[PDB]
Amino acid sequence: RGEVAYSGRKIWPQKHTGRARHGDIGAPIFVGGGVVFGPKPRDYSYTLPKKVRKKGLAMAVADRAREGKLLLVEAFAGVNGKTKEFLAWAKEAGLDGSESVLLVTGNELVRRAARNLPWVVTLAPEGLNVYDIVRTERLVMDLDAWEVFQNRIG
Amino acid sequence: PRAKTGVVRRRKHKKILKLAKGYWGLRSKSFRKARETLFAAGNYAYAHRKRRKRDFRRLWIVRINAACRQHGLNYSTFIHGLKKAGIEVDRKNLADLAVREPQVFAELVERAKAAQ
Amino acid sequence: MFAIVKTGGKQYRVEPGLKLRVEKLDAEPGATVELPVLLLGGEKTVVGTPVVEGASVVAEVLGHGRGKKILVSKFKAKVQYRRKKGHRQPYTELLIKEIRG
Amino acid sequence: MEAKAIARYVRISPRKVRLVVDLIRGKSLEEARNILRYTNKRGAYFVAKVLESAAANAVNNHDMLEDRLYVKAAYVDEGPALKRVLPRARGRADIIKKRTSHITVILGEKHG
Amino acid sequence: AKHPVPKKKTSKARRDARRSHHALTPPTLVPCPECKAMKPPHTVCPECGYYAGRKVLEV
Amino acid sequence: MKTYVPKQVEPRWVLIDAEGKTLGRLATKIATLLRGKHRPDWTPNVAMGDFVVVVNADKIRVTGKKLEQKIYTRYSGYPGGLKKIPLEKMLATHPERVLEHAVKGMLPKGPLGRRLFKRLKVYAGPDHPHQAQRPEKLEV
RNA sequence: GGAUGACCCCAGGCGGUAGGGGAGCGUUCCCGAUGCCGAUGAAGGCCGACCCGCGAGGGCGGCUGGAGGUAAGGGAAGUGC
RNA sequence: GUGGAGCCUGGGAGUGAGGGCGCGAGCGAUAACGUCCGCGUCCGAGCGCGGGAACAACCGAGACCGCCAGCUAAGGCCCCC
RNA sequence: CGUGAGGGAAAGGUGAAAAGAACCCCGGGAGGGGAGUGAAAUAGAGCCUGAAACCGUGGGCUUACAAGCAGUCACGGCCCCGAGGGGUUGUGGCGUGCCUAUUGAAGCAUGAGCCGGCGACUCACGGUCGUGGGCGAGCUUAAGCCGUUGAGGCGGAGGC
Ligand SMILES: NC(=[NH2+])NCCC[C@H](N)C(=O)O
Ligand SMILES: [Mg+2]
Ligand SMILES: [Mg+2]
Ligand SMILES: [Mg+2]
Ligand SMILES: [Mg+2]
Ligand SMILES: [Mg+2]
Ligand SMILES: [Mg+2]
Ligand SMILES: [Mg+2]
Ligand SMILES: [Mg+2]
Ligand SMILES: [Mg+2]
Ligand SMILES: [Mg+2]
Ligand SMILES: [Mg+2]
Ligand SMILES: [Mg+2]
Ligand SMILES: [Mg+2]
Ligand SMILES: [Mg+2]
Ligand SMILES: [Mg+2]
Ligand SMILES: [Mg+2]
Ligand SMILES: [Mg+2]
Ligand SMILES: [Mg+2]
Ligand SMILES: [Mg+2]
Ligand SMILES: [Mg+2]
Ligand SMILES: [Mg+2]
Ligand SMILES: [Mg+2]
Ligand SMILES: [Mg+2]
Ligand SMILES: [Mg+2]
Ligand SMILES: [Mg+2]
Ligand SMILES: [Mg+2]
Ligand SMILES: [Mg+2]
Ligand SMILES: [Mg+2]
Ligand SMILES: [Mg+2]
Ligand SMILES: [Mg+2]
Ligand SMILES: [Mg+2]
Ligand SMILES: [Mg+2]
Ligand SMILES: [Mg+2]
Ligand SMILES: [Mg+2]
Ligand SMILES: [Mg+2]
Ligand SMILES: [Mg+2]
Ligand SMILES: [Mg+2]
Ligand SMILES: [Mg+2]
Ligand SMILES: [Mg+2]
Ligand SMILES: [Mg+2]
Ligand SMILES: [Mg+2]
Ligand SMILES: [Mg+2]
Ligand SMILES: [Mg+2]
Ligand SMILES: [Mg+2]
Ligand SMILES: [Mg+2]
Ligand SMILES: [Mg+2]
Ligand SMILES: [Mg+2]
Ligand SMILES: [Mg+2]
Ligand SMILES: [Mg+2]
Ligand SMILES: [Mg+2]
Ligand SMILES: [Mg+2]
Ligand SMILES: [Mg+2]
Ligand SMILES: [Mg+2]
Ligand SMILES: [Mg+2]
Ligand SMILES: [Mg+2]
Ligand SMILES: [Mg+2]
Ligand SMILES: [Mg+2]
Ligand SMILES: [Mg+2]
Ligand SMILES: [Mg+2]
Ligand SMILES: [Mg+2]
Ligand SMILES: [Mg+2]
Ligand SMILES: [Mg+2]
Ligand SMILES: [Mg+2]
Ligand SMILES: [Mg+2]
Ligand SMILES: [Mg+2]
Ligand SMILES: [Mg+2]
Ligand SMILES: [Mg+2]
Ligand SMILES: [Mg+2]
Ligand SMILES: [Mg+2]
Ligand SMILES: [Mg+2]
Ligand SMILES: [Mg+2]
Ligand SMILES: [Mg+2]
Ligand SMILES: [Mg+2]
Ligand SMILES: [Mg+2]
Ligand SMILES: [Mg+2]
Ligand SMILES: [Mg+2]
Ligand SMILES: [Mg+2]
Ligand SMILES: [Mg+2]
Ligand SMILES: [Mg+2]
Ligand SMILES: [Mg+2]
Ligand SMILES: [Mg+2]
Ligand SMILES: [Mg+2]
Ligand SMILES: [Mg+2]
Ligand SMILES: [Mg+2]
Ligand SMILES: [Mg+2]
Ligand SMILES: [Mg+2]
Ligand SMILES: [Mg+2]
Ligand SMILES: [Mg+2]
Ligand SMILES: [Mg+2]
Ligand SMILES: [Mg+2]
Ligand SMILES: [Mg+2]
Ligand SMILES: [Mg+2]
Ligand SMILES: [Mg+2]
Ligand SMILES: [Mg+2]
Ligand SMILES: [Mg+2]
Ligand SMILES: [Mg+2]
Ligand SMILES: [Mg+2]
Ligand SMILES: [Mg+2]
Ligand SMILES: [Mg+2]
Ligand SMILES: [Mg+2]
Ligand SMILES: [Mg+2]
Ligand SMILES: [Mg+2]
Ligand SMILES: [Mg+2]
Ligand SMILES: [Mg+2]
Ligand SMILES: [Mg+2]
Ligand SMILES: [Mg+2]
Ligand SMILES: [Mg+2]
Ligand SMILES: [Mg+2]
Ligand SMILES: [Mg+2]
Ligand SMILES: [Mg+2]
Ligand SMILES: [Mg+2]
Ligand SMILES: [Mg+2]
Ligand SMILES: [Mg+2]
Ligand SMILES: [Mg+2]
Ligand SMILES: [Mg+2]
Ligand SMILES: [Mg+2]
Ligand SMILES: [Mg+2]
Ligand SMILES: [Mg+2]
Ligand SMILES: [Mg+2]
Ligand SMILES: [Mg+2]
Ligand SMILES: [Mg+2]
Ligand SMILES: [Mg+2]
Ligand SMILES: [Mg+2]
Ligand SMILES: [Mg+2]
Ligand SMILES: [Mg+2]
Ligand SMILES: [Mg+2]
Ligand SMILES: [Mg+2]
Ligand SMILES: [Mg+2]
Ligand SMILES: [Mg+2]
Ligand SMILES: [Mg+2]
Ligand SMILES: [Mg+2]
Ligand SMILES: [Mg+2]
Ligand SMILES: [Mg+2]
Ligand SMILES: [Mg+2]
Ligand SMILES: [Mg+2]
Ligand SMILES: [Mg+2]
Ligand SMILES: [Mg+2]
Ligand SMILES: [Mg+2]
Ligand SMILES: [Mg+2]
Ligand SMILES: [Mg+2]
Ligand SMILES: [Mg+2]
Ligand SMILES: [Mg+2]
Ligand SMILES: [Mg+2]
Ligand SMILES: [Mg+2]
Ligand SMILES: [Mg+2]
Ligand SMILES: [Mg+2]
Ligand SMILES: [Mg+2]
Ligand SMILES: [Mg+2]
Ligand SMILES: [Mg+2]
Ligand SMILES: [Mg+2]
Ligand SMILES: [Mg+2]
Ligand SMILES: [Mg+2]
Ligand SMILES: [Mg+2]
Ligand SMILES: [Mg+2]
Ligand SMILES: [Mg+2]
Ligand SMILES: [Mg+2]
Ligand SMILES: [Mg+2]
Ligand SMILES: [Mg+2]
Ligand SMILES: [Mg+2]
Ligand SMILES: [Mg+2]
Ligand SMILES: [Mg+2]
Ligand SMILES: [Mg+2]
Ligand SMILES: [Mg+2]
Ligand SMILES: [Mg+2]
Ligand SMILES: [Mg+2]
Ligand SMILES: [Mg+2]
Ligand SMILES: [Mg+2]
Ligand SMILES: [Mg+2]
Ligand SMILES: [Mg+2]
Ligand SMILES: [Mg+2]
Ligand SMILES: [Mg+2]
Ligand SMILES: [Mg+2]
Ligand SMILES: [Mg+2]
Ligand SMILES: [Mg+2]
Ligand SMILES: [Mg+2]
Ligand SMILES: [Mg+2]
Ligand SMILES: [Mg+2]
Ligand SMILES: [Mg+2]
Ligand SMILES: [Mg+2]
Ligand SMILES: [Mg+2]
Ligand SMILES: [Mg+2]
Ligand SMILES: [Mg+2]
Ligand SMILES: [Mg+2]
Ligand SMILES: [Mg+2]
Ligand SMILES: [Mg+2]
Ligand SMILES: [Mg+2]
Ligand SMILES: [Mg+2]
Ligand SMILES: [Mg+2]
Ligand SMILES: [Mg+2]
Ligand SMILES: [Mg+2]
Ligand SMILES: [Mg+2]
Ligand SMILES: [Mg+2]
Ligand SMILES: [Zn+2]
Repeated sequence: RGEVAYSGRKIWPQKHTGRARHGDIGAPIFVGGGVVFGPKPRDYSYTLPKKVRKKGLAMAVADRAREGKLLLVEAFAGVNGKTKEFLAWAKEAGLDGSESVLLVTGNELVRRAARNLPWVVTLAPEGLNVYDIVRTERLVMDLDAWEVFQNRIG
Repeated sequence: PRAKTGVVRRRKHKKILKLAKGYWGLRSKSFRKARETLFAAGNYAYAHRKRRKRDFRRLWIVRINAACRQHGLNYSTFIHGLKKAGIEVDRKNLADLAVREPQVFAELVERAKAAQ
Repeated sequence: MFAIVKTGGKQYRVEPGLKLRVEKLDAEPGATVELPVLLLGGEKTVVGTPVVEGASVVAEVLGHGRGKKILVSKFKAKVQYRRKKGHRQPYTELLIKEIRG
Repeated sequence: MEAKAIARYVRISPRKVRLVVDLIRGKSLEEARNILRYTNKRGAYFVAKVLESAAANAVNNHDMLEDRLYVKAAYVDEGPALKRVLPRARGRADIIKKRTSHITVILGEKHG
Repeated sequence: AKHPVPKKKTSKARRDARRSHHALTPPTLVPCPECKAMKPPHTVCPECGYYAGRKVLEV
Repeated sequence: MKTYVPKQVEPRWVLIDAEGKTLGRLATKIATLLRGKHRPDWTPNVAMGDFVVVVNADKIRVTGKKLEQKIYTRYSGYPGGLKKIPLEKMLATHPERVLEHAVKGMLPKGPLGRRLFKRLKVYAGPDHPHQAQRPEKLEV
């Protein structure tokens, strides 16, 4: 009611008009008045413990490992940037697109080729995060991304 | 995010107005007067289903009383006779018997006069 | 012939062929049950003191149900006290098979 | 078969015109015309107009016979009111409502 | 005086009951013996100008 | 089972001789007959009792000094409009009203109660004009 | 009892203002969702004597409407007159 | 004496205008639907139920829901009833 | 609106496309009835949806000897949909509106004409208990920095 555009004038006298008492028309009891306890710009972030984050990371990968949904690869045969190239590689690797896949690799050309597939989410290893792991039905990592992961939960 | 009233209050008001169909004037047209009328209505129904049990027992007793006095005794002596005879036919069935089966009620009167 | 039976804490005049709702009984639908008799009437008159020793009524339980909902509503003025309860009374439905006098 | 006409937004108060419409409901066309002709009410002019428009619709659009026509239904509904300021004493302003009317006449055929 | 004022809003029932005497009576009309037109009794006929069996005005 | 509700019955006309009987002790019985509470099928929301004819209502009797001291009272609605009439004068002027008043006060208030009062027919003198109804004489 | 909220049986408590505690319903929005329901008809509206729920409510059916809506499970509030 | 008993620690209160009645006193006039304490009680919060013609606190009695079943309480049983 | 400084509104939506209704009919016109357009015209411009108060027309039941916080319990009559139910209400029983404030209100104490929509326990930082987890003689980072472009990591100054 202080931030609203109206004057602070008392709209009519306190007593003897036969109307209810009022002050200015910005009060929240008026149509067009200020709002009581409305939202204000707000920071929702908070510092979750680092050890909780790191342990969550390891558990999320463990969960896929225990399901058999974690697959590591040395190299992406001949995928050089084209989505069709990654699709061929995926088929031979058993990724027929019936399951969503989180693809973690530092190879840019592999990420650019897979990323437009509706069933693939692509990450560089330094961006491995548990929400993205739990989002997807399968985990597919470079041996290089795997070592970055192992360095981070250590 | 904002959560304006929307549909919620209209729907609550229609539930109440629907329960108030048949009420006089604004008691079926105004949400406020209908709600006030229903407050009373619910208490009455509660109080009156308690009361209905007494209303009917009163009717049975009155009919039983007249049936007895056609055979020369009154209700209280009749009931006492039934208690000494060990007869446990309740007042709802006794009043039915007094109307629908006068030969059986005449017998029951016999048992009662004889049980004293 | 008619009989006055007692079930569910209450008394009913029953004749063969009568369908009747009584308080819920623990009896499978389709089964038949025997109701105790307080009085026989019609042809002969038998008076129980209180219940007739030999007599019984055979009834086939047709099924169980829940009665039409009753709104139990409580309100106390000037005290913001309101209560709304929905009540459905269970019942067993009986077909009166015979008066075994 | 029915024939109808509506005069919408007639600048007259519904309560006033209804009194006149009630005069001709259920009448034969000819009997309604005589009544409306000698009804000493402003509303007689407007109802007559709608009555004749319905009759014309019956004969010219809907294959009905003028000599069979009767007022099968008739009703006045209220339109948007024109709100006007009426100045009073001591600086107070009242609001006059110059009400308006939607006049419906429906004619049928009385057989025989 | 001290400005008498309605104590309660009049119900729809009571408003409309007061109006039970408001229905118009239809205009009384007799036939003109000359031109057969319907017209009020005891007036010069407005359709043909006759009254008492003779022509009184131009119509 | 539901409680028996009677279909419309032909009512019973009865004749009572009031001579020598005690005003209020006779009236309680007449009201019982009017309500039909002597009947095994009594129902409180219908007029199903007897029609009661009374003769020799002017010969009704009363104990103590009531002939002089019992005061009937009528209020006209005007200032000073409380009229007091003693039993004596009422018996000398409208004797049938003495019993009529006693019975009316013993009937329920309301529309049915007023209807029941119309089923009571009270006559001074030994005669009544209801021979066509052939009333059954009651000793009460 | 059986082992654990699986359901049953027995017993007992269950008036309530200020007020303490518990369990739920619904509204707006986010994840779920590149999904799913949808012109063979979304949301909203109007009916219902039907079904489920103690209840707040939730279904289902007929009509209207004509393009949106959004599950199990969780998250956040401009959340119920 | 196993009770919505008690004790200990801690979280959240609300209340700090009472009122009638019985008994015991003071004040008052061996006045007040008066006033001020004490013991108890009810209403407050049981303006829910029966009785008392009607009626917070007098008598009866502590309303979880349903029944067209039965026994009682105070109070009643000539008619209203 | 105010002399003036100054105050300060309301008011969005046809349809996919104007195809925005030629022409005829009643009417001075307004308006309407046909024709015609459209998947749809109670989408016809006073235009999406179209609640409620409020006002009509038609129909069912009911009402002029009756005592009323307007209901509720019972029974009966009539009407409707097909051992049942819906509507209505004649009679009988019972029955002191809602909220607020009070020792105490139906109260002749407050507030409310009625309806619809707006309308009041929040947020930041700190604190104190409780609680779900992480780690444990330790626990934890802040500003920043690097990365990301709804990716997280680093950073021990400092705090307990
Ligand atoms: N390699 C990456 N950083 N990929 C991020 C994904 C970016 C974008 N959201 C996409 O789906 O294409
Ligand atoms: Mg302000
Ligand atoms: Mg300001
Ligand atoms: Mg400002
Ligand atoms: Mg400004
Ligand atoms: Mg300003
Ligand atoms: Mg200011
Ligand atoms: Mg101000
Ligand atoms: Mg100012
Ligand atoms: Mg100022
Ligand atoms: Mg003032
Ligand atoms: Mg005022
Ligand atoms: Mg005001
Ligand atoms: Mg005002
Ligand atoms: Mg003011
Ligand atoms: Mg203000
Ligand atoms: Mg302001
Ligand atoms: Mg504004
Ligand atoms: Mg404004
Ligand atoms: Mg604003
Ligand atoms: Mg606000
Ligand atoms: Mg504020
Ligand atoms: Mg504010
Ligand atoms: Mg910020
Ligand atoms: Mg927080
Ligand atoms: Mg931060
Ligand atoms: Mg994407
Ligand atoms: Mg993708
Ligand atoms: Mg995905
Ligand atoms: Mg993505
Ligand atoms: Mg709101
Ligand atoms: Mg809203
Ligand atoms: Mg609403
Ligand atoms: Mg509401
Ligand atoms: Mg609605
Ligand atoms: Mg609702
Ligand atoms: Mg009704
Ligand atoms: Mg109404
Ligand atoms: Mg009305
Ligand atoms: Mg209405
Ligand atoms: Mg209710
Ligand atoms: Mg009850
Ligand atoms: Mg009761
Ligand atoms: Mg006797
Ligand atoms: Mg006994
Ligand atoms: Mg017994
Ligand atoms: Mg039993
Ligand atoms: Mg049978
Ligand atoms: Mg049962
Ligand atoms: Mg109140
Ligand atoms: Mg109360
Ligand atoms: Mg009350
Ligand atoms: Mg309250
Ligand atoms: Mg109170
Ligand atoms: Mg309340
Ligand atoms: Mg049952
Ligand atoms: Mg005239
Ligand atoms: Mg013509
Ligand atoms: Mg003037
Ligand atoms: Mg002025
Ligand atoms: Mg002036
Ligand atoms: Mg002025
Ligand atoms: Mg006006
Ligand atoms: Mg003067
Ligand atoms: Mg004066
Ligand atoms: Mg005056
Ligand atoms: Mg003067
Ligand atoms: Mg004046
Ligand atoms: Mg006044
Ligand atoms: Mg009105
Ligand atoms: Mg009306
Ligand atoms: Mg009037
Ligand atoms: Mg001419
Ligand atoms: Mg007798
Ligand atoms: Mg005497
Ligand atoms: Mg005389
Ligand atoms: Mg009386
Ligand atoms: Mg009475
Ligand atoms: Mg149990
Ligand atoms: Mg229990
Ligand atoms: Mg409780
Ligand atoms: Mg708890
Ligand atoms: Mg919820
Ligand atoms: Mg809600
Ligand atoms: Mg959003
Ligand atoms: Mg999405
Ligand atoms: Mg979507
Ligand atoms: Mg589909
Ligand atoms: Mg289609
Ligand atoms: Mg449809
Ligand atoms: Mg929705
Ligand atoms: Mg929505
Ligand atoms: Mg529903
Ligand atoms: Mg459609
Ligand atoms: Mg719909
Ligand atoms: Mg869309
Ligand atoms: Mg959702
Ligand atoms: Mg989640
Ligand atoms: Mg938020
Ligand atoms: Mg708010
Ligand atoms: Mg306790
Ligand atoms: Mg305690
Ligand atoms: Mg313990
Ligand atoms: Mg404590
Ligand atoms: Mg707490
Ligand atoms: Mg708390
Ligand atoms: Mg306090
Ligand atoms: Mg305090
Ligand atoms: Mg103090
Ligand atoms: Mg004090
Ligand atoms: Mg005080
Ligand atoms: Mg004290
Ligand atoms: Mg004091
Ligand atoms: Mg005392
Ligand atoms: Mg004391
Ligand atoms: Mg004593
Ligand atoms: Mg003493
Ligand atoms: Mg004392
Ligand atoms: Mg003392
Ligand atoms: Mg003295
Ligand atoms: Mg005192
Ligand atoms: Mg005293
Ligand atoms: Mg004293
Ligand atoms: Mg005390
Ligand atoms: Mg208080
Ligand atoms: Mg008490
Ligand atoms: Mg207490
Ligand atoms: Mg009490
Ligand atoms: Mg009380
Ligand atoms: Mg009471
Ligand atoms: Mg009492
Ligand atoms: Mg009492
Ligand atoms: Mg009493
Ligand atoms: Mg009392
Ligand atoms: Mg008192
Ligand atoms: Mg209890
Ligand atoms: Mg007993
Ligand atoms: Mg006793
Ligand atoms: Mg007495
Ligand atoms: Mg009696
Ligand atoms: Mg000025
Ligand atoms: Mg100016
Ligand atoms: Mg200014
Ligand atoms: Mg604006
Ligand atoms: Mg459009
Ligand atoms: Mg457009
Ligand atoms: Mg379209
Ligand atoms: Mg023209
Ligand atoms: Mg022309
Ligand atoms: Mg035109
Ligand atoms: Mg036309
Ligand atoms: Mg046209
Ligand atoms: Mg077409
Ligand atoms: Mg279509
Ligand atoms: Mg439509
Ligand atoms: Mg449309
Ligand atoms: Mg649209
Ligand atoms: Mg529209
Ligand atoms: Mg409209
Ligand atoms: Mg409407
Ligand atoms: Mg009508
Ligand atoms: Mg009379
Ligand atoms: Mg009558
Ligand atoms: Mg009643
Ligand atoms: Mg009854
Ligand atoms: Mg029926
Ligand atoms: Mg009914
Ligand atoms: Mg009925
Ligand atoms: Mg009774
Ligand atoms: Mg009252
Ligand atoms: Mg009271
Ligand atoms: Mg309320
Ligand atoms: Mg208030
Ligand atoms: Mg106050
Ligand atoms: Mg005060
Ligand atoms: Mg006071
Ligand atoms: Mg009052
Ligand atoms: Mg008053
Ligand atoms: Mg005052
Ligand atoms: Mg008041
Ligand atoms: Mg005050
Ligand atoms: Mg006003
Ligand atoms: Mg209203
Ligand atoms: Mg509102
Ligand atoms: Mg708070
Ligand atoms: Mg805030
Ligand atoms: Mg905060
Ligand atoms: Mg905090
Ligand atoms: Mg805290
Ligand atoms: Mg904590
Ligand atoms: Mg940790
Ligand atoms: Mg650390
Ligand atoms: Mg520090
Ligand atoms: Zn002529």
